[PDB]
Amino acid sequence: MIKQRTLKNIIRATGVGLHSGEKVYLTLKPAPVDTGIVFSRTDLDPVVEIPARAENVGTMSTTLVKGDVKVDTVEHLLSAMAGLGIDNAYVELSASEVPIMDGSAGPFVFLIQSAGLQEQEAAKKFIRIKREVSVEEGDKRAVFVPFDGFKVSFEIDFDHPVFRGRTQQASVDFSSTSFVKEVSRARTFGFMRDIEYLRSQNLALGGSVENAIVVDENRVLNEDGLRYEDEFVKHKILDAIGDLYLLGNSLIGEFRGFKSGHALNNQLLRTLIADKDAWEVVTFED
Ligand SMILES: NCC(=O)Nc1cccc(OC(F)(F)F)c1
Ligand SMILES: [Zn+2]
Repeated sequence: MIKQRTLKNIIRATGVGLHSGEKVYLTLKPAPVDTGIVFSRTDLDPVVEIPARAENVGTMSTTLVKGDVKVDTVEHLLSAMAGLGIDNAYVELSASEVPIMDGSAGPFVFLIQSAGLQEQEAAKKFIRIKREVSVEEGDKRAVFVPFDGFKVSFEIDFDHPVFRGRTQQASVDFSSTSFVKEVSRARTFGFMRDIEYLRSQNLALGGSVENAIVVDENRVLNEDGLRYEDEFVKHKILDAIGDLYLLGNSLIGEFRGFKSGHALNNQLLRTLIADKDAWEVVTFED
């Protein structure tokens, strides 16, 4: 059977919160079969657990919420879990946000590969898209289509000159393309306009050229930090893989994003969940 996977060892990392700009302690731990990914606040008393599920989502990022308790910036760590096939894990945090690390899934990939993968004696569950499901918000669209595999496409025509008056497009089919090699290390674009406004309000205190490609009114300030061609759209694909993992299982299907973001992604998850004839849970015997 294709088996569930968890981590082989506990790993401890530290970084800084995107919003607080202060130290956060990150601990990844093995977890039992059918746990999913579960976030816990070990700075709180008693410790508060929030499963990484679509119905626990409460802007420019994905936030999990249970009452007055939150975990911000879950999408890059969930992308790494999805891209390495981790079904089951505990994520312990000393604060209300995942550390930003270098702004990609890369550091989480490295931590998981370093901890090692442990096979579990239970069949891995997949969510198979059986029919098309789409959501729209003005000119924005997000779509699930049936596909024998896992494929993530993204397109945006954005009217800032960094983009040269051209639509940015990328497609990744994970049967041919490596998540680790071709997606995991993509950083997002941070517009000075937006960052300066947040910092004036004592927000986004952790953001910098260390964790984003910083762009002014016209252009990229440090091209030396660029890792990929079409890096902005590769980051949107990284983001979407993380958001899709809130379904709780690996997807058998195709995602198509048209100027979509965290908000329209989560609306697509909720529309899929409601349309119960559009998906099924399947296992494989190799
Ligand atoms: N998925 C959304 C995302 O990756 N956002 C993000 C990443 C790094 C830095 C940052 O903040 C800032 F630097 F841009 F301000 C915001
Ligand atoms: Zn992101």
